[PDB]
Amino acid sequence: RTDITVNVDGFWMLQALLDIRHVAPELRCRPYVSTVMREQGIVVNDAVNEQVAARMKVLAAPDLEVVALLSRGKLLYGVIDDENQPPGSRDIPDNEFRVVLARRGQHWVSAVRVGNDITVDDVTVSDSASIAALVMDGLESIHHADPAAINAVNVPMEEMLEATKSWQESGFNVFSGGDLRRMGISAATVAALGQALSDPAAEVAVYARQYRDDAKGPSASVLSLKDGSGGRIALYQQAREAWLAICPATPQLVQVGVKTVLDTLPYGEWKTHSR
Amino acid sequence: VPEELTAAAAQLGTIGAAMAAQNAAAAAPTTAIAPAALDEVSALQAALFTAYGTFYQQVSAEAQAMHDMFVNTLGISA
Amino acid sequence: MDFGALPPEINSARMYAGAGAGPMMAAGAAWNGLAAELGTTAASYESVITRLTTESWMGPASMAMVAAAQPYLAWLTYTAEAAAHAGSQAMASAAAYEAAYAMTVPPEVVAANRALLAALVATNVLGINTPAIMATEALYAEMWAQDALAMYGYAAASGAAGMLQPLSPPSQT
Repeated sequence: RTDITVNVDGFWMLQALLDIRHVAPELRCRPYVSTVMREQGIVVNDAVNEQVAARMKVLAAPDLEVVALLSRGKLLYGVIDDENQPPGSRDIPDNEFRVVLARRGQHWVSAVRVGNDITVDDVTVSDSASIAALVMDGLESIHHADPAAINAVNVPMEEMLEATKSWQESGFNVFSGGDLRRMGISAATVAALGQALSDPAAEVAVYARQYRDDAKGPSASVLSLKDGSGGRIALYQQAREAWLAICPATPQLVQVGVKTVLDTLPYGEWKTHSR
Repeated sequence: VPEELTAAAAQLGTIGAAMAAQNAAAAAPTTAIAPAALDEVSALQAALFTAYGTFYQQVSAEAQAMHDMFVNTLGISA
Repeated sequence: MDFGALPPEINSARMYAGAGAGPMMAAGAAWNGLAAELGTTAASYESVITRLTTESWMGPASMAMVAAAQPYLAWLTYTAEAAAHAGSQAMASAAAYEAAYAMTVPPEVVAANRALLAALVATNVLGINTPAIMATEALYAEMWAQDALAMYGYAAASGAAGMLQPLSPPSQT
């Protein structure tokens, strides 16, 4: 094995010894500003292992970043309901897993945070398929779900988001689905989308970002997967007005959705790109 | 020339009064420094400069006493 | 503790409250008002002992008076430098605060970002907004790094401004 794991304060010691200000924000560490490690071999003397040092240097400033927020239950996107939450807390919800896959040059480095622990390994990625394979064999170990027995359907973005905002006020009640079916959406789709938002078993959100001359830019498509009691559903903006793709989370379309995200990046070539 | 000595006596006593005068003027602004902000650096910085103006207020007091001797002693010669 | 371990909501709350540069520059001007009046008190001693010696008020023993005056004339010239120093260091002190306030993120600018994070999360029902949610989080970390860098740089300069010459009473030559 060629991996390490640190806790959040340990990750800071890494940034400190290497003089890195930030990592990806989904990792949710503290910033280092210019002012156990030795046991598990991560630090020799005063310096850092050369292996771990190179991966850290990727996370520190990568040309591209691909993320996967997964959750057992409803993805809370970082926010814990609490009054006793301190300002600037670096805790993440106990039911959240974060996956970051940066690439500087041709060095792909995965950073995975679960609870207060981060693990940093190298990662092997080639095309969209290998990247979709990580997200799925991670979601599948969260929860096993068959794809929804629905049919794909494209849908106007704005009208959907609005229709969805007002649908939520019902509890995503299947009675209040009228405005959705008056939009082209099959009936069974509404059933499975209803359940996937009302009481979900596991959700995923996959997006990506790119850098060129210190200028950040997120993909125009986000790929959300939700697990209902009516299967798994994939939703993602199609490549570009703007249109949403609501389809079953089958291996094929999940791969297409990930290809869409990776190709809606602001500065083009995703497998080969420099800042 | 006692007419020049005693002159230097009184002239130098009015310089020590004028010096004592500035000494108690600067007392309050050099020793009642509130912290600029509510952090630890702002507190340290004000505590020193007030400790310093306080310690200056004794050192100058002790200095003036010995100026008071020289103006007396210079004055005594006649 | 550590200033960098503190979230931006704290480093800027504690910096946007307090007395400002006001107390420190008043300290400064005072120190210069004494530096000035130590030296004018030295310049007139230097005028009487230097006319005492030159005219020779008490013959071969005029010396004895110059002698008597020296320990307190010395303290005058030495302490004037000390006070001018505290003057420039009281003000260096305050310019350090004023530079750290300048770079500290205003408290309302922090909580605005925090409320936008809460707003994008409530409306992220289809997860379409997640890139803005994590862009809002990165921007926060930037505020966190800016407040730390301001406090650390404040501490640094307040050391260089905390340097005072030791003060002492006059003792015999």
